[PDB]
Amino acid sequence: GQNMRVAFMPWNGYNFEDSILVSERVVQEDRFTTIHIQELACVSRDTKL
Amino acid sequence: ARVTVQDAVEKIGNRFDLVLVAARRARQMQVGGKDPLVPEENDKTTVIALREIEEGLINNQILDVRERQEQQEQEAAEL
Amino acid sequence: DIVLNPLGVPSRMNIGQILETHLGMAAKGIGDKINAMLKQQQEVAKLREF
Amino acid sequence: EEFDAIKIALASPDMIRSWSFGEVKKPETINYRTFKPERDGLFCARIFGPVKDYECLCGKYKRLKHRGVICEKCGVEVTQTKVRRERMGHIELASPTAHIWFLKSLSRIGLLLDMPLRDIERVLYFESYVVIEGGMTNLERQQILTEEQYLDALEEFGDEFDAKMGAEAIQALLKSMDLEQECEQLREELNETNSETKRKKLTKRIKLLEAFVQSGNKPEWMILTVLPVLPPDLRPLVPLDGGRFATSDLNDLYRRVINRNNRLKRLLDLAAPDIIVRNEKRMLQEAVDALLDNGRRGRAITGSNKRPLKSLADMIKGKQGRFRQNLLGKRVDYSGRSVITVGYLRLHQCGLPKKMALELFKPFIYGKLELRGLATTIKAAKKMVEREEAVVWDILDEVIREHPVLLNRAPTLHRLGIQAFEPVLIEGKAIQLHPLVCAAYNADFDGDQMAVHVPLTLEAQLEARALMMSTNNILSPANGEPIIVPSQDVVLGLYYMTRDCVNAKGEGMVLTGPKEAERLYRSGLASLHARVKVRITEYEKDANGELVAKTSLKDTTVGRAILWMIVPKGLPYSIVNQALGKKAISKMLNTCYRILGLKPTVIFADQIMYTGFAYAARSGASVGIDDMVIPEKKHEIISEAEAEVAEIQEQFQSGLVTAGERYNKVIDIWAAANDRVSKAMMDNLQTETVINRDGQEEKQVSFNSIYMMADSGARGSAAQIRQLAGMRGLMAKPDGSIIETPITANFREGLNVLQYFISTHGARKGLADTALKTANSGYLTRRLVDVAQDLVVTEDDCGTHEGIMMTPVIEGGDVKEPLRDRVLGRVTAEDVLKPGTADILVPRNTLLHEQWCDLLEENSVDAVKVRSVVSCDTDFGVCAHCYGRDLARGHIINKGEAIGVIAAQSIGEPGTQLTMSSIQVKNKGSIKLSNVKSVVNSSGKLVITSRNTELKLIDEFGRTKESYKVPYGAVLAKGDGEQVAGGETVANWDPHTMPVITEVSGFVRFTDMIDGQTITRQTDELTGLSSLVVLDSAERTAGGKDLRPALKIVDAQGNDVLIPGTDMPAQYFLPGKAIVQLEDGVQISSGDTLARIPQGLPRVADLFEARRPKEPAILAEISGIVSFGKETKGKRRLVITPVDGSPYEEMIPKWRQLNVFEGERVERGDVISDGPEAPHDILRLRGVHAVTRYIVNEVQDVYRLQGVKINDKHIEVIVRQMLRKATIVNAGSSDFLEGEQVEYSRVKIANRELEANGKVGATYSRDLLGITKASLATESFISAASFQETTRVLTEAAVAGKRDELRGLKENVIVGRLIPAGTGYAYHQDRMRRRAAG
Amino acid sequence: HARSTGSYSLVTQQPLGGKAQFGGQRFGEMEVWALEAYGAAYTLQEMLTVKSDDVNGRTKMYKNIVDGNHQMEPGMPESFNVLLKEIRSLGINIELEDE
Repeated sequence: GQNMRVAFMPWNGYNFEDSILVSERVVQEDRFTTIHIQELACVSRDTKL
Repeated sequence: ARVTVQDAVEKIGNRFDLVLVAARRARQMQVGGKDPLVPEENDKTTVIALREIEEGLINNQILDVRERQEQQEQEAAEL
Repeated sequence: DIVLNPLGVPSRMNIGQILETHLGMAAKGIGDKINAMLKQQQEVAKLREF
Repeated sequence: EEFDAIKIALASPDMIRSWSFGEVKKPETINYRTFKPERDGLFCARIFGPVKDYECLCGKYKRLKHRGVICEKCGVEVTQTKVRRERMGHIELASPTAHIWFLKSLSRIGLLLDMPLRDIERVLYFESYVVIEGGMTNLERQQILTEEQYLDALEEFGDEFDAKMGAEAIQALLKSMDLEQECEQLREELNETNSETKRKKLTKRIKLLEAFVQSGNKPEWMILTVLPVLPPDLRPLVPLDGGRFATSDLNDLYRRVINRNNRLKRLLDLAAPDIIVRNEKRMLQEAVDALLDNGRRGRAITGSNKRPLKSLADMIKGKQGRFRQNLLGKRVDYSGRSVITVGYLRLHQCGLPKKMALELFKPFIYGKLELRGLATTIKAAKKMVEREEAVVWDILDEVIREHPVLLNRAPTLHRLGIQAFEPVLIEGKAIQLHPLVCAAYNADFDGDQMAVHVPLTLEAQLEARALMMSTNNILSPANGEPIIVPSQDVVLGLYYMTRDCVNAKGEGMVLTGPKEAERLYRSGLASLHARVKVRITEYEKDANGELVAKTSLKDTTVGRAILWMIVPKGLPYSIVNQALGKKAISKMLNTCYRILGLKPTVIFADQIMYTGFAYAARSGASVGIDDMVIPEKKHEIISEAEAEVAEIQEQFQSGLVTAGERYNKVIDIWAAANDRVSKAMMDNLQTETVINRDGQEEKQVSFNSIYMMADSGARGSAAQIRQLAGMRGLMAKPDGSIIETPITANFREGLNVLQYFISTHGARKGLADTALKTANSGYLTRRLVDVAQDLVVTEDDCGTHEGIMMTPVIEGGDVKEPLRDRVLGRVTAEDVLKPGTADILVPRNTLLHEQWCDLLEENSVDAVKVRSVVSCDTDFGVCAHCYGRDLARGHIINKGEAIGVIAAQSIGEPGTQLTMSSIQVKNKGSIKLSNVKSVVNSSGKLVITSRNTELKLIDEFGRTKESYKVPYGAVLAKGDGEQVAGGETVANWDPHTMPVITEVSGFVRFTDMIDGQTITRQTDELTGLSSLVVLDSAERTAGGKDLRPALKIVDAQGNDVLIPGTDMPAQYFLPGKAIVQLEDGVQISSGDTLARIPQGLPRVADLFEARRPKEPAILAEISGIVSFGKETKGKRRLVITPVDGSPYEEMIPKWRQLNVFEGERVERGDVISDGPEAPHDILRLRGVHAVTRYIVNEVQDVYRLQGVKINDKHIEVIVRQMLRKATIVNAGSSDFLEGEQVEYSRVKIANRELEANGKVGATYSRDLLGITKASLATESFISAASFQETTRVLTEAAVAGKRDELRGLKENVIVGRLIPAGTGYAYHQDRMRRRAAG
Repeated sequence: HARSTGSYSLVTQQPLGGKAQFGGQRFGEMEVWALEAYGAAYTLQEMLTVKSDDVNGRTKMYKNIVDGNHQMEPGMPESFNVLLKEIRSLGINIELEDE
């Protein structure tokens, strides 16, 4: 993972019960941006018609 | 009306009789095309028919008086 | 960067995350004194001392 | 479409042909080249219907112009393909085969023939014969002949006897017996001997024999001659994607029925020898049985996968059957789910994503894109919604407005697990929940998910606003306590703001209102917690609901003034002038609800959440490693205990101490060294801010953040800072015993490797407990729903007399439930008055609310009689007065409210939480002994000589506060009728000795005790003062064992000196261990002893199951004196000879110690031996009110030990559903000793004890059943078939011809009707008057 | 995940299960008991018939929403008469005793 600057305090109810408040600078730096690859198969078979 | 229906359940008396009255009144403003007695205030028919009840304008007898007397004018114009 | 609630620490009794936090700040103040002495271009001998 | 009932019976062979549309003659399914259904097969189109809409197989007629034709080239009716789901066929069996359900399910075919089931199966397997009719008097009907014995009676008789094999014999025995002559035989010879264990063997027959006369069945239909065939669209053969097929398991089971049936018709044509024909009929029996119920008669017929084929009974029976997976629960349209996160929302709102709310509300948008002229057709609105144009998001915002939506989190343990919210559209992918409804859902934001459900019609959008809205539900239905308590971050900002500091800022300045206590805080001129003087103004309703004001200066802090601008103008100032922990905000919301109503409570609960969240962020609260403090003296408290562990170690080495005395000395030392460390950390935490102000030094409560999270009750407790600061206790290895050394390290110093491996013994022992006990509690809640299924409040006032008497629970120790907790919300049963008499408070029934509770607080009344639910006189339901207050609302309960489902969900909801000498007077109170028998002892005190006496402590007012139990023969240091203060060990006895103390003052001589016959001579050689010894029955001699030892109290003449005032001789017979202290001739006084005789979650489940305890307490049946009978053959006897009554005895173990002696009278319903008692006996001897008092006191001790508050009415309303069956003893309407519904027995005596007859009615006993037993014995067979044992329920319901009249809530969920409860209760009362008025 | 109308099962004619099937949420046994404890009888009747299993009555509820008439006309669910054909295929005559 990544290691980032953590403060331990309650911020206006946005970390009420196990919620996490993240900053916009973490999103701009693409720290937790992941790449997912997928596979889509199109198979054409014999049909009696 | 919108937030709480606490003031409406004393004008009818039951939590279960409020639903069977307010769904009979809001049916008429949905498909019957009858006019609402209160200001509309850009509300749906379920909130209006609840708002009509808590200002004392709709009861279970008033929905029975006006529906019975509406038939007896249709039971005159045909015959 | 991230604000975490302090009320999840005592009732769950995982004091690793308080000690890992204090050691991560202690390990960042050394990288910030190296990054200061690299942008300022002091010497290769004073970077050997620290 | 419209029906009324559901009738079940047996199917005649003419009826199975009546459902049919053709006979299946071939096992062929379809053709392999062109996948078309072949003729005469399992999928045939001439029988079951066409495969396409309005098309025959060939193609001669089509397209609905030909609707009523039958195409003569093929034979397929030109109709819809929906009739392949509804049309059945049949198979003509070449030999009659028995039904497995009326043969193996315990027996319905050997109960009717009175043949044993192990003997019928020898006939069915073609092993031995049975005589159908023996014309010669040699053989009898139903006589079993082996194949070597049948040949002998074949030669001796010829034609004169009828004997067959197979199910063609058992079809003849059922066809031959006259059902009417056997009811005219069993009713004749039953009066000969009514022995007990043979009686229900007869009553099993008579109710079956009368069922075949009444219900129209015939006993030949047990043997199937014609078998029905399921429609093909319920067992499909569908093609998969890649050229394969996928079939049902029933097609394989129907093919071997047909193949073994066509082959039997080939063996009856070739005249095969009768071993091949017997094996073929024995093979057809196996194939028909495996189709109806697969793994029941032999080994289960597996397919080609080695897993067994799923038969017809497996599609109905079990968790994956139709009754539990497709009828009581369903997959549902207009619904979705997502991950929840925290909200700024109000209490009636939720955050619904826009990509989620577009798919849920999709036909609502098409109805407005067509109406607004923005799309000319419906398939053009499908294009605009999928494009997400600019007008779509402006019509979605008008559809969603005032349209509530249901949010559901599984598991739904109680009814608050699904509530309604009005949506607020957000642009994300997560649902935003309100922080105050997370306690009801038991939801935290660590990855949880919740489901959304859209109410469609107009009556479902008004129930979501008037019944299930989130502001409607702020009280709980289990107990009356609020459920919207602010949890963890709102309480920290409240505890920080309403705190006190000695030296902060702005001390002593005077303020002209709360509005400038915020100007001082925001501009930095004052601190938050700082003592000032504020001019305040509060409002009260001393007037008749009108607000009166008053203005004065208070002595408060700055932060308590900023909070006063939230409290809504009807409350005092003392509600915010304290420290405001978690329990103080939890009752600040409750004070608002009782004085001001519902609307000022929802507003005040949101503004608390806005102010708690705001000032918890203004502070800044953390946890560092300096906040976990250590006592400085931690090393020296352990070294004080490390010295005392090697002091005892050398004594084990020397040998003065044993290991048994060493172990509870090491455990005692470490249990007291742990307490000093846990105390020196709390002396170092709660006051360690030794702060000063204008002087030397003062002391205040500290501002440590781990203490502020505990003192407020925000998170954690005192027992969890203990493992952070002091040592973390002793740890038990999972055998049950405890390791000898403690974990002396904490989580701040860090554990060891051996101290960590020890801690994972008990951290997995508790973690495998939480995973393996939610199954044991989800089965208990399912069982409690069934018992209390159809209990609906269906009246207003049943007009009955008294019920349960209420009383405090002061036993053992202090008060745990006062009178204000057990009685608040009930209805008074009779006219109750005061200790100062003649003050009636009631017109015989009032709702006893909080104001009448304070009226009982004033006077000395501590015993009331309330209307219970077991005593309600309404047939089929209860009334609203016997139930009392609806707890979730706060008034008297309405009609049609399903109170039995509320009861089960309130007992089963905490079930996943709770798997884990001398009598000293403590307080100044009087001494009163009730039901008393005593005697003035040899010193000048009182001693007790009865078992039924208990110590009562009465203060200066008149109520009882403390209650103690005192045995027979104890020693009391004071007397009766006195007023003695606390701190005195007033009663004392030996915990070994059970003495035999005597009331009579007289001399005692040796009589009828001869050595070697009844007694032995044993003296105490140390003292010398001894006597004869009487042992138990298993130790003495066989010389005089049959005679009882009788020590007689004598005088100078030699006569039994009596109790004064009474004439019966009172001299003790002698049971075991009876050793007198003194010898012959010595006198004893009044109260002088002759001799001395020395010495969780399954619990709640087994109470409601009404289990049998392993050592039951033996009790008495009638009053009078008892005696003994037999001696040592199995067990002893208890001869009862009363003063008036008639020779009852009982197999009683004489090695279980007794309470009474041979010469003592015992009363009915009293206790004879020692141990727990069965709940079946408390109802048999004592009334119906003494078994409900036993259960709600015993199942409450498990709940209240964990601090779980459940109202007592929720237990009595499912105890009532166990006391629902009644056995009869007399007759006059129904049979002699059969079980019967007690609601119908009270109706049959309401028809005959009234004027239609003088007296021909029936008197009845009362039975008690467990929850899994009283739910299978109901009038409705559908509520029992959908619960458990679907095979056993439907077989005993089909041979009796039962009908279901659909009264329950469960029975209308199945057929898709309205519920007879809540909103649908007004609908079913029209149907109950439509039935009687034509 | 979300779904208004989609694919339905073969034998029981109830909607499918899972996000890959575009399936609806399961309204199990425990969520029926919570609708009975509230008293909501019209919310429960629509989830058993027109949301799930009544074939001829769920196509009427779709058009009634497009027409602006929030009215449910329910029928007998298709899972109940799949059950009636199975007990009758066991040689047990179960019928409905109509008016």
